[PDB]
Amino acid sequence: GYDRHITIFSPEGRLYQVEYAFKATNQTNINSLAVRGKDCTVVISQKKVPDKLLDPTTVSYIFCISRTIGMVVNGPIPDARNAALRAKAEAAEFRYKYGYDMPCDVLAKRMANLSQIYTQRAYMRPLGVILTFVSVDEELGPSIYKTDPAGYYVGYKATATGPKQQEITTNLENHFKKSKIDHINEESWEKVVEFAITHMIDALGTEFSKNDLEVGVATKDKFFTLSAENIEERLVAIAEQ
Amino acid sequence: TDRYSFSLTTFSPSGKLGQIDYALTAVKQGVTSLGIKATNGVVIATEKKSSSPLAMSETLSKVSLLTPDIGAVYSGMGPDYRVLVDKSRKVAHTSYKRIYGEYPPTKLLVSEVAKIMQEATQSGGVRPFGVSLLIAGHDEFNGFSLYQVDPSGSYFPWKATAIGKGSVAAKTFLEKRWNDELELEDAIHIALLTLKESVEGEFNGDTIELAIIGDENPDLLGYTGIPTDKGPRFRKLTSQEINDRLEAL
Amino acid sequence: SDPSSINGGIVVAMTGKDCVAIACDLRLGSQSLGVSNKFEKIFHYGHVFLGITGLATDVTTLNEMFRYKTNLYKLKEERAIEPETFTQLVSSSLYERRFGPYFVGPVVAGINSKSGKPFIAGFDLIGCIDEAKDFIVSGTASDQLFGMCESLYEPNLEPEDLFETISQALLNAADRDALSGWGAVVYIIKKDEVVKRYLKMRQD
Amino acid sequence: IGTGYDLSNSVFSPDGRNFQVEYAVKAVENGTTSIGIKCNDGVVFAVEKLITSKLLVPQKNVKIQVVDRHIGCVYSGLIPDGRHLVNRGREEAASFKKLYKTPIPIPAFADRLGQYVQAHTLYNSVRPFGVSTIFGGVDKNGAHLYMLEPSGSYWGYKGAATGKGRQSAKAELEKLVDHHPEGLSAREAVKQAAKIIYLAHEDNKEKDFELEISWCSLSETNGLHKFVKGDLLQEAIDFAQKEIN
Amino acid sequence: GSRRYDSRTTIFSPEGRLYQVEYALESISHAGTAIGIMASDGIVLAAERKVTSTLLEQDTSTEKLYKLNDKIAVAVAGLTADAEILINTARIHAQNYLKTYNEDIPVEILVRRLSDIKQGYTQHGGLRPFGVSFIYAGYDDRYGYQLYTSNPSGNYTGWKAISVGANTSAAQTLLQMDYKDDMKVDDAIELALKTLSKTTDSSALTYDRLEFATIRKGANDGEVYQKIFKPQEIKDILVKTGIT
Amino acid sequence: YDRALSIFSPDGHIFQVEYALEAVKRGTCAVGVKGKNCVVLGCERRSTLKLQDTRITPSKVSKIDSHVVLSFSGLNADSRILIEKARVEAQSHRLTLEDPVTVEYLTRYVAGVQQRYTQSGGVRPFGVSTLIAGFDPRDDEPKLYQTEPSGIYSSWSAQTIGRNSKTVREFLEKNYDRKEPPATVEECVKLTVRSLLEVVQTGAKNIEITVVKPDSDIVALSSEEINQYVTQIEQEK
Amino acid sequence: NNYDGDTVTFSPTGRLFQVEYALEAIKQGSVTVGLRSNTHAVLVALKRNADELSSYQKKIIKCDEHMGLSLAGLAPDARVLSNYLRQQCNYSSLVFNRKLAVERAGHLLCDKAQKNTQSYGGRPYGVGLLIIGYDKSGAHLLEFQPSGNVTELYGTAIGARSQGAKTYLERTLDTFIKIDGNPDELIKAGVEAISQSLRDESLTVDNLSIAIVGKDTPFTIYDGEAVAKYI
Amino acid sequence: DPALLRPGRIDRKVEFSLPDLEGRANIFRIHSKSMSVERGIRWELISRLCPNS
Amino acid sequence: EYDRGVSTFSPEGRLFQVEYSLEAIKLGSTAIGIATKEGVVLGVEKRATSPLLESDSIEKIVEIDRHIGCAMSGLTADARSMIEHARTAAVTHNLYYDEDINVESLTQSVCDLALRFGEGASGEERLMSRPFGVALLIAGHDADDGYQLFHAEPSGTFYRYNAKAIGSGSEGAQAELLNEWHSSLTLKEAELLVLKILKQVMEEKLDENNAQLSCITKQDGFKIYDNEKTAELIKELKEKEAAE
Repeated sequence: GYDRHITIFSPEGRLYQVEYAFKATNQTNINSLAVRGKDCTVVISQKKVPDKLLDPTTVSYIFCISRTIGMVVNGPIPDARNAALRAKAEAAEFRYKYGYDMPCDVLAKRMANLSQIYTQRAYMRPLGVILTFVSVDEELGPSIYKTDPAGYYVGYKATATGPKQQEITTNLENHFKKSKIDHINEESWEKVVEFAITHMIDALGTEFSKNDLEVGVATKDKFFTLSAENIEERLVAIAEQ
Repeated sequence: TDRYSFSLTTFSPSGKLGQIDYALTAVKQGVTSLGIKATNGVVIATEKKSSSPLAMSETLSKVSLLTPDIGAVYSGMGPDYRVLVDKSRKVAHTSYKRIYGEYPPTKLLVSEVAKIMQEATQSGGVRPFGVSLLIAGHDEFNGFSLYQVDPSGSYFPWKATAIGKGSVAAKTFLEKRWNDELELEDAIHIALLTLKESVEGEFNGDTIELAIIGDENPDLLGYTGIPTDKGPRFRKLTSQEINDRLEAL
Repeated sequence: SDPSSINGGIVVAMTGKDCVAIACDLRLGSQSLGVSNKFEKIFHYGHVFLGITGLATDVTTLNEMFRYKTNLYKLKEERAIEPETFTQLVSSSLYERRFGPYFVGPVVAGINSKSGKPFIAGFDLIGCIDEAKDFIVSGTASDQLFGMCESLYEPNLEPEDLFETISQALLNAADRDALSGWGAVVYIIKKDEVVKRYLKMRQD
Repeated sequence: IGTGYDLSNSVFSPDGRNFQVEYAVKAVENGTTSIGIKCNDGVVFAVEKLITSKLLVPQKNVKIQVVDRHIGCVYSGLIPDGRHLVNRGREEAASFKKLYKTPIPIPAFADRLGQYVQAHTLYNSVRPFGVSTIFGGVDKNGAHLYMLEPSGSYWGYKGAATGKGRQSAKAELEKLVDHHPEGLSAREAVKQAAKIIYLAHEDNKEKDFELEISWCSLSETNGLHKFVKGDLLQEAIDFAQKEIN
Repeated sequence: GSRRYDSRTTIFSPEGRLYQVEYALESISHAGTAIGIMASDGIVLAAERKVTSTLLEQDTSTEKLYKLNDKIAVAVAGLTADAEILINTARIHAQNYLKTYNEDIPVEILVRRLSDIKQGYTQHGGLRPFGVSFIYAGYDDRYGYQLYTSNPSGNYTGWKAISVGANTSAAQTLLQMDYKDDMKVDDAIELALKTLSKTTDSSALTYDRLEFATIRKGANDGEVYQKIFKPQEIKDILVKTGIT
Repeated sequence: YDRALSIFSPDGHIFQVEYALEAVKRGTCAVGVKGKNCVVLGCERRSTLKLQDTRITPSKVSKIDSHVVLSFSGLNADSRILIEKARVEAQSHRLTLEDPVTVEYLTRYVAGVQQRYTQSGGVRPFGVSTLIAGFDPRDDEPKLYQTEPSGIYSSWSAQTIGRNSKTVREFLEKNYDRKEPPATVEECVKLTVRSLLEVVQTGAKNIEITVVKPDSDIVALSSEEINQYVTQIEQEK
Repeated sequence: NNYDGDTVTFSPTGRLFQVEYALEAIKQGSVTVGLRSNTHAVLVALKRNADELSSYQKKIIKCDEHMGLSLAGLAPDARVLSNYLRQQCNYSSLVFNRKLAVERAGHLLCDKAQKNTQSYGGRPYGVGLLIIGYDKSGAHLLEFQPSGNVTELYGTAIGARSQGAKTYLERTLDTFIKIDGNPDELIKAGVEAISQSLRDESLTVDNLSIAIVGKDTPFTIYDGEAVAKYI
Repeated sequence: DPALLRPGRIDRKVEFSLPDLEGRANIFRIHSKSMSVERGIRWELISRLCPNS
Repeated sequence: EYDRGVSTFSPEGRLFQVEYSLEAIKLGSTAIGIATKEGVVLGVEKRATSPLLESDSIEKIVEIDRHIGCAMSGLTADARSMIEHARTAAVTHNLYYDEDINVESLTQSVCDLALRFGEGASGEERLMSRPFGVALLIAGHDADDGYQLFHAEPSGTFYRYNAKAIGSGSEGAQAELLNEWHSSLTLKEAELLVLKILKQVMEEKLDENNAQLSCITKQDGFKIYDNEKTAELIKELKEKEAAE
């Protein structure tokens, strides 16, 4: 009567409370697809904006956490900003006490521990978001690390999130089997944006206009988000493919 | 705030401690891991597991170095291992590397992490950790030694044992194949052979993470010329090196 | 004057060949008055020896402190402490009283039981790990002593020739100290036996 | 399925939803109409303030409180709870003003409140807020307008609304943004806030109401939040009558 | 609400009584058997492990015998994890009384301190008990060998011979029929093996399931010597008594 | 911790106090009778279980000072928590005002401890009830008080607490006279022993008697002395 | 149902019920009527004894040298909040040499009641105060609801049969605002207001407790034979 | 269930509570009138002695 | 209808523990108090539960200070805390103002104490787990109002009474005070009135080992009448009804 109401174990050895977080993640209906280019990492995501009255510039799910670390958020937007604030903060602190900008690997493990503690309390609600941290590291190159509400994480050759992500996982897996090279290759980042957009148009069975895309690319020593004006120049570049 | 200062491990009425019993269910859900104690090394072994092939296994870790003389490998939950490895490195420095200046013996460090266990089988707002660890190591006076730290917070010294979902079948194989002289190279052939019968998915030098606590390598020491210190005894085996010994079955 | 120079005392430790010896004098008094000649400054924890001179209250609180530690070490570990981790034990506990120190000087003399290897080390104040395999001097008459040890000492003496060497070095040095003289004890520590000898040192 | 799931809030329900916080959107539903029109040069808040008895003192109660000198904050739902959320952001804003000596940006301030309402949903021991606010103002980066749901959700807005008449309001703000999708004047927008409070008074046409209007505008007020009063307020009133005729 | 999920571990029942201390004792009846006999020339402590396996290292195990101080060792029966904590407390406290009074701590003092600690948890804090049962073998000059049992309630009672753990009723009855006042350690060695032989759940009792230690004044120079016997001497003394 | 474990009942009580009273009854039995110049607290001591020591096993009556004795019935575990405070307060009395404790004062303090644990957050109250007895210093009037878990104390001419306390107290209404105490100390031992052999029974091997005479005389009788009073009484009867 | 146990649990009707429950403490409470003009505020309270031997319980607490409050709920709850108002009235005189505004004092009061109703292990305060005062913008009458909510009125009531009192104030609404300077007349207009909240209990020289504050009159409490002219 | 308790199906809730001292006295007399009682019986003293009954 | 709080309401609007607390004043033993023009009389039924009880050293009248006295009824352990605070309180005022504290002002301090249960909130540091359930009759004399008698409740509200009874015999007692009291009665006729009303609701026998009288006069301060005077006064009541 109380075993699925705080994060204690059940007669099964499972934690249902921790499990319900994983059933909250996919209720926003926002998809993400992230591939590691040759010397960049490109992540493309939907940006659903329901009503006319939202100001669209403000609607986002690409958060700048450092110069080198972006963080792409699938799950409810309150939990998104609290995971995002804690991330920026920890990035500052690392810089402060160790004298170099924070490498992604370490931020991945740092937000993982905070996730772990949140399921070993009784007064803390695990944040129900899957965050994907995309980067370009100077020791380990372009990487993708995906953390989740439990506190597990693993690196990725590519990863996807959302409720239609079973589909996206299928396209990317075929792609890296056929080619037989773990990461996508193409030198210019602009064209990894093109390959990436095709794979979202094939998988979801939907076309995308400029206000429906919001694209983040971590290249070397900088993270930017493409303006919706610049995303159209990419949508045209798919018309000559 | 915090008002959770009451234990959520409580006595059950026909006896036993219900949370610790439950947590041991959660141990036997996870991967299979084993350890064989020789006369000159200890070998530890585990299987990698991913969501999809899109995960990398290269950046994954499941066998960790706590001190250069003492490694750990788990079977149970991924999250709980991850924090408890870090608390193990922490108490090992703070309570024997600042006080007696050196890494602690294997008996001592085991005893500290059982007390980390103990203070989440108790206190408020906490449940038990959901791993069982083998903490294998080498100290200078109890030899090579293999331990099993558990959700209860007990420890048992072992000579070969297994934990995880294939534990029941594994140890019977290991009871009959044990011998009172093994070399470390001969130890390996047992551990691989057993771990092959508990895998049914793919088998490679990239999907079996294997570690030896052999004998000293000065090529991992990082430096030369103080002969007083002798390099990592712990040495995780690369994918290439493991693959030869797989063919050797 | 300063805290050490009230109560005085020396401790001298000198290696032999496969043996070591630690020695002190028995005086314990304050300023001009010598009070007692039955306080030994040498204490031991298993097979390791620690003598300590200076501030008198701190001689005994460190004696008691060390005894607390090594009892805890011996119960957990299930062995006596080796000398090499003993050095480190002395060092650490000095350093957590960095601000306001114990005005002491511990001297460690032991035999590494694993290799049979004689082992000596010095400390003064807050820390400083004085590695030597020569000799160690401490206490107020560190001038008197340092000189003697350097002149007499020949490497690799038998434990009987070591007993003669150390007794001379302690004698002429103790009685050219104004804060010393009144007995002396010398513990010759072979790895088979520990013989305690009181010498005929003249009175002050 | 298991029984529970509505006695706290750091439970999740078996469908990953909340409770209390989903229940908290219904607390906000009983509230007074409150709209915000984003004009090009600032914001115009307007709020229906009911005269619930003939014993109230007219024009001496307010639900539009200023935070710093340039951010208006306007709320509906639980009115005491709503003052506390404004009160937290006057402490937060004041801290920002000392540390960096500039008026807290609207995107910075949005960020500061947001966390606060979200923090009360993370414990089982603090009651989630049952107010929705509309706040904005003019800072150095232009005008911005935010609505902050009780869920600790907020977004950008060109028009936002809350309370009982949120159905009529949301529909009437789509029309005004299709009249002027290229922007509209802040002088003008006073008069439109009047018109869309009187059409939204038709869920609540049982009673009689006082319209309170305020604006923070760059070109008439110099980017400082002031109240719409005097003759200008009576013009807007006469405007609303003629429209609803 | 937090109050909603509180156990209330530490109210009385209508009987006047503490459910959670009663249950704690229930679970120690599962745990390993430990018997202690105070001879008039020693104390023999012997306990039988609750688990056994042949791959299990049982040659340097000492998971039932723990030394608190130089003259006081205990046998453990219960939640071993809970016991490891209080053994390490005890060791801190025993060493402490020696630091400050420069005098061997009496058996009475250490035993009462440990009892009151258990006692704190059934009294307040809203926490579960420490389910541990200790048998204390200890020497002091004053009262000679002293023998003692403590329970999770945090109450201590003297014994001359006692048995805690599994099969308490069975072990206790056996001791009583045999026990004489004129017994030395040899008679005690024989009885401790023997009661354990009658409560055993193995087809024959063997040395690898026995842990065994004594404290004798018959060690040289009129000194108490704590000896935890090695499993190969236990196997030897097991041939002497003709159990195997 | 901070949660209430003692809470108001819809009746007029606190259930933890009524419960705590039930707890004293399930304990062993201590009896109190004062003479003209003695207190006598005697207590029933177990021996269902055998091979139990006698020297090292604690007694039921624990001397606080040299003139204040305390006996307790109910949980034998809890008992030691009330006594540890009581001994330290006696030394504090000596420190801060001088003179050793008066029996009335120690009884009022002990009452204040149990009183507090009936109303402080995160404690249950003690399931233990005392007969606190003794002499005032430089006086020789016998003082016998009994405090109970409520946190209320009463003085008594004679009293009994623990198992079957109603059965024993009935006996004491009929043989101890309020007007004329037992004429000497020895007559007073025969009364406490006469009372105990009703409920305790099973030889003189269970009966303990502590006798205090004025001027700091605490003596606890030997098994041989006890036998002797039990035998006389058995025979006369 | 199960929603009524604590102060943290919403509630499917948009409510929280416990604050709702604390609002019923005001209803079972005795009546006090406030009315103000443009120059003097009046609290007219009806005091309540238990039995014949009993005294009457003070219902008007002078809070400052220009403020007075009156309870209509829990007597222990009223004692907590009254200290808090005195404290903040005295902290204003000390630090800023400023008579604490009446409009500001409703906001200070406000937040002390909200912060125990948002919190766990707290409760709402089940007492409504009518707070009169004369400051720099004139007379003010505040009604403090145990909900935390403050409203500013020209005349109100709370108590039992209180509705009958709001009506007397509702009729006589355009009259009393216009009589200024003549405290005799406001007082009488408030005695008659609280008399339609009777039901065989009457008013006497031990039931009626009047206190006024004026432009030209600092805070005065009349009782005894000083409420014997004004029945 | 909440639906039953609203008026119009249960117009009036009629509350029954434990009696007071006078209350308890009447019930004792109503039982005791069929019993053989002496005149010495003062029921006032034994109703007082029974509380929350 | 509900009660799974600690400081919670109540559809009625009272605190819930407080409601129960008042119904444990029906399990008190009487304290009666008549205040007249010449002084205040306090009497109490002392109660003996056995005749092996020393009933002359149990007393339920306690002096707070010279000019304020108190009679307590309900549970007396609760009363132990509050009367201490009261002693303390009176003393503080003589320290700070060298003035004999008013009775009212004294009462008012102790009511603020009765409400201080909770889990730690507000401005008043909660440390009680449940409220008190004892009522006080604060008697006293001030130089501002003359003689005064207050009834302090565990609610936290205080009323000045001219006569009140509290305890198990409240109803039957205050029904009589109503009829028999008038504005002025001289002090020894007040003492006899206390003994008359105490006699009707008496469950024992009226004698001096189970009734205690006490006065407060300005000139004599607080005096608790010895058994010699309490006995005499009892005898003059059985005499005076004997002429009727």
